[PDB]
Amino acid sequence: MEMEKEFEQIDKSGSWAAIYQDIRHEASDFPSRVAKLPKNKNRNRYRDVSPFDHSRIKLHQEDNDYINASLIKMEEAQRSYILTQGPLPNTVGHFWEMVWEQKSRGVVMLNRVMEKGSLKCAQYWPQKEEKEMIFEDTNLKLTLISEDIKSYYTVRQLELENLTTQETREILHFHYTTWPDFGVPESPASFLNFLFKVRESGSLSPEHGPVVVHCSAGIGRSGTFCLADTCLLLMDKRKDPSSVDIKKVLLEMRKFRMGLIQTADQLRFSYLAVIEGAKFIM
Ligand SMILES: O=C1O[C@H]2CN[C@@H]3CC[C@H]([C@H]2C3)N1Cc1ccccc1
Repeated sequence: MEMEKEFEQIDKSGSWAAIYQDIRHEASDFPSRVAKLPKNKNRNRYRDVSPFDHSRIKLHQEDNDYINASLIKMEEAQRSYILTQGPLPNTVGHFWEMVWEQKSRGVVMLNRVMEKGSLKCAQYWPQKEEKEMIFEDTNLKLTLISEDIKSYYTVRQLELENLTTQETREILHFHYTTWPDFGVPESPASFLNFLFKVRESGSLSPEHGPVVVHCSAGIGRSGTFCLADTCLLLMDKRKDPSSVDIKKVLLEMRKFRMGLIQTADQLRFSYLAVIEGAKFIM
């Protein structure tokens, strides 16, 4: 079926939970043996969210190459994404090592450091120009260059230096700051505006490594971001945009990381975002 009228048909019939449970039942199951090794316990935020072995990002280190991060490679859309958990106190150096080694231009953050009165990720970037951060375990330096605070999101320019080679690179930090502590946004308008700002920066384009996108677990809000982006790109590429099937795209993405889209409300919000976005594109 088309999307907008399939949408109204699920609303009128109140069957979002049944649709979402079908997706959970059909989703791929692949091994995640490296994630579960005892030496990696303090590298995982949640015991039930792990990268598959076949798609995990490897650190360029011989001691321990493990990070909780996955490469989502979308063949028809010609887009790739790295989805990862919010960094932990003992993985902030690994996180920036990955950004460096994978040649990423942009980092997309969809959570606040504290939500619901608890810490959802480490403070992993500097908040003042004159107070830079050094990660001694991976030999990197990170400096805040500029910050632009808007009503729904903040964009930061950062300098990442590999202290071993003295090479430097400019990284863009796109921080969506207004996702509610509970539920999903009422309108997709600010989320879509944010997606378009990430696109306009070049961070999603083939001349760079894959964008790094995270929330707390790296599957819910993060899944909504890449699902909406890929569906909108396919609607622009194909002769028949009504052929784009958001459930099929989501199942394709779940071949590369488990659990993408965590609730039926996130699934409905993803439909809403793609529907409204397709009208603005034209
Ligand atoms: O829904 C939108 O809100 C607009 C505000 N105005 C800009 C033009 C594109 C717009 C957004 C930025 N879109 C559609 C869209 C959004 C993301 C990706 C692909 C298409």
